[PDB]
Amino acid sequence: KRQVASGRAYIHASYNNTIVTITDPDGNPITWSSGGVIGYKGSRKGTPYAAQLAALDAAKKAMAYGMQSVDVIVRGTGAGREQAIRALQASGLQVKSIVDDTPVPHNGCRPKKKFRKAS
Amino acid sequence: AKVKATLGEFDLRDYRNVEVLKRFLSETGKILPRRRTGLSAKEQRILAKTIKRARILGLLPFTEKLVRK
Amino acid sequence: TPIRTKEILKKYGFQNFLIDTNILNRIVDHAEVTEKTGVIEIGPGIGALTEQLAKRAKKVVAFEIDQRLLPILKDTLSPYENVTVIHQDVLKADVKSVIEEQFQDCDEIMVVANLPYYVTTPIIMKLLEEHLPLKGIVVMLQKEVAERMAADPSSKEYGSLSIAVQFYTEAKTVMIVPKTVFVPQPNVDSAVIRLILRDGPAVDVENESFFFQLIKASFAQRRKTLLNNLVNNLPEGKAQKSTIEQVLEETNIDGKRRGESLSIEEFAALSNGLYKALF
Amino acid sequence: ARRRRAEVRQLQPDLVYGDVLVTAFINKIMRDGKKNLAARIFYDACKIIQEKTGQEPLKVFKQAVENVKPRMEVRSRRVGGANYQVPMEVSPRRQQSLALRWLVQAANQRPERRAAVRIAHELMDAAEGKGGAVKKKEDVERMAEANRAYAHYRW
RNA sequence: UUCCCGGGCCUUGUACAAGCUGUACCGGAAGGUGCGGCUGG
RNA sequence: GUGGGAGAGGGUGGUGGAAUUCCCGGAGUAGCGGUGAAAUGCGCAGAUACCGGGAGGAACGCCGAUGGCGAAGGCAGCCACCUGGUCCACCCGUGACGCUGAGGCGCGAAAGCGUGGGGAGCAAACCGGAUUACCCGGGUAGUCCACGCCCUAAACGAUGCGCGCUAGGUCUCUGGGUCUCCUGGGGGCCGAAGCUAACGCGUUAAGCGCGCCGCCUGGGGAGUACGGCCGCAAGGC
Repeated sequence: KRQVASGRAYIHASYNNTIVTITDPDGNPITWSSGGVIGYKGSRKGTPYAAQLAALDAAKKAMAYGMQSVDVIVRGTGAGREQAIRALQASGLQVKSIVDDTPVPHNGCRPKKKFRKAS
Repeated sequence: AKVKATLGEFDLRDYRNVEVLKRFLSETGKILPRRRTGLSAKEQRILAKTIKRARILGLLPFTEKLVRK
Repeated sequence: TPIRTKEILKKYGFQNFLIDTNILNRIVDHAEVTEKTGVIEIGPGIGALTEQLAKRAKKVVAFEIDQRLLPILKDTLSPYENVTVIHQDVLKADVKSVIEEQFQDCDEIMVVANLPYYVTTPIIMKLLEEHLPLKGIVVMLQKEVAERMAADPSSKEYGSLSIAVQFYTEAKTVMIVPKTVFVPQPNVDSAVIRLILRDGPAVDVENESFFFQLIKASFAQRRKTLLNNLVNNLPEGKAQKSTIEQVLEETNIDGKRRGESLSIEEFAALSNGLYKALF
Repeated sequence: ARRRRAEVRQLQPDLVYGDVLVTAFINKIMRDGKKNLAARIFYDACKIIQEKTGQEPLKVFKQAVENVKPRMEVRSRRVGGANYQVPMEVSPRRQQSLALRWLVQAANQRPERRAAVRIAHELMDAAEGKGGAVKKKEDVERMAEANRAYAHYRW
């Protein structure tokens, strides 16, 4: 439909889930997939295998909208990071750049109790 | 190696000399430790102050993106 | 029995115990049970208390909630005949019916229990809520809590439990249990307290809902001026501030008084005052 | 076994055909130390196979065995108080063991009266690519690859 | 050799005839939690 | 006195970016979140993930250290102003002007209180979900600012302050010189003599001495009782 043929991918990698969002150069998302969309529920969503299937599914959909190559941006440090990158790399899209964009505070808001105690 | 060794003579207090200051920042716009810069503490202190100053002036990046896996 | 405890546990392949003898008699001594008075026990456990209780008890009803401990109740209480076990949770049961049924022939009942403290307070509160015609209650209930149950109107104990019980019954600390008597030392001291019910409420029954609501409101921020407590916690009350200032005058209660320093009589007066004046 | 590697016993090769796989299969049949009975049963089954099928019984048996060799197994593993069926690759040794055991069990579960008949039928069916043995192999494989989520527990 | 049981070794807290603490609460206190501090782990 | 040096020492103004939350606009659809595993919860009134703009509060990543400063408490973005302490060199000036210190006076983390603001995140009490606490989702005080109270601690190096003498070795922060080295002041480890019940201390003494202050006299009852002083109260002495 859009027939952009060249976009980018945002891989939000969490400890509980991985979400892959394909988007135009302009940043407007075109399609998305996650661990839950495949059919996994609970902890299974966090597994690297879930990340692989999420990446493959999102890529297949994006191809259906006619993309050919993306520029992958990865956020977070979950368990599906490398697996998702690898899955998207060989999915058929010609990935050009891989960029780490983990958003970290400059000692801003106070974290939750579980994440405190840090020196 | 060391950043100091990989450099000629320069001033540490020059908060506009971007071409030399950029040498003391990592891939991400972060100040390198003495382990890497190879400076004495006084030197490191002055350098960090200058880096922060140049950051404010917008010449040096606060943060950026590493182009790798 | 310290020597017999190990034998009984091992004989079945098997948690805090009053292993020692003299004090188990003292607690029922304070409980004042005779051939004239029956007993409802909710925490019989192995039946250590039940044996020495039934040695001088009119009627014995015991509540066990776990049937894992059930097989050992009968054979450990073989000689005794007064024992009747209702394998029912007292909270989920209807104690009124059991009062009407088992102790119909018997004269009076005074509840004596020894149960974990995380279960204690809700049970006592329920037994008080439904206005059962029973004489009294005797429980050892984590001394630091018992003091709050008694809690003269100051000294970091007078809270909201104090007002509830003193509105329902009388309370006073009866006995202190020295630590380490239990085989596992509980790192904390316990106290046997007794509650004795009364004929009707201590003070005005004008509005139970609003009375308890005011009690809860005045003790939300304990460290705070009572006026501040009311303007904060009481529903809206921000726009009704002037009303509160008005009513506090004629009740002869000062605004800056730290409600933790009030009596049940004063609380009842304020409950009547605000109601029919606030709205 | 905490120290050693527990070296596998070397079985004496068959006398009729002179191969070790037949010996293993005979052993897998033999119960209560009756080996002569197992040998007679196996040879009767082989005769049946030969009589009702074009090629030699040995090829039929061998390729049936090769046809009933699984590759993915699920093993019970304890992680965080939870039981997970981790997928693993099975070595040729375990492959052969499972193959023979499953073949025997499937043969013994058939409704045919005579043991020789059952053995022959199971071998022929597993040769074709059907029967209890192949079905159990397929179920074992599908129990894996359906829980590949846990494969990262390398185990 | 991850888990079940038992034995031995190295390192570690209680008894042999991870805690603690100031303060503030606690109507699921055999004690818990919030904000700080200490190692006397 | 003159010349110079280092520093999250303190107060008052002012601005820089990252991040969380929320609001608006765009694009897109079925889950998101959370756990040991799940549930409560949020979402078809369009949630999550993405891009752009705006609002507000709080804290300052990398450097950052076994580092530095202060009498202790304690003190980290950056700029400016005002201001305290301290070190070194020259050996210029006064000529014992010194040390300690019962009372007094001032300062004093956190948690609390009063009078007004403020409120993004977190979070006692409380409300729900799983499984006795624990853990999960919400949530008032509080955490922040101004002024005025409170005056406590594992307020600790569990070591009062000053001065002199008694082997060294090594690491480090910061001055001076005649710069391989030498000479000051801080912070750490290992160790002579010595001390200690032992552990251990050991030029930063818990060694050897002198001066002044504080405190101890078996445990529990008990920091309780009464009295007095202070506090709005909790409570403190």
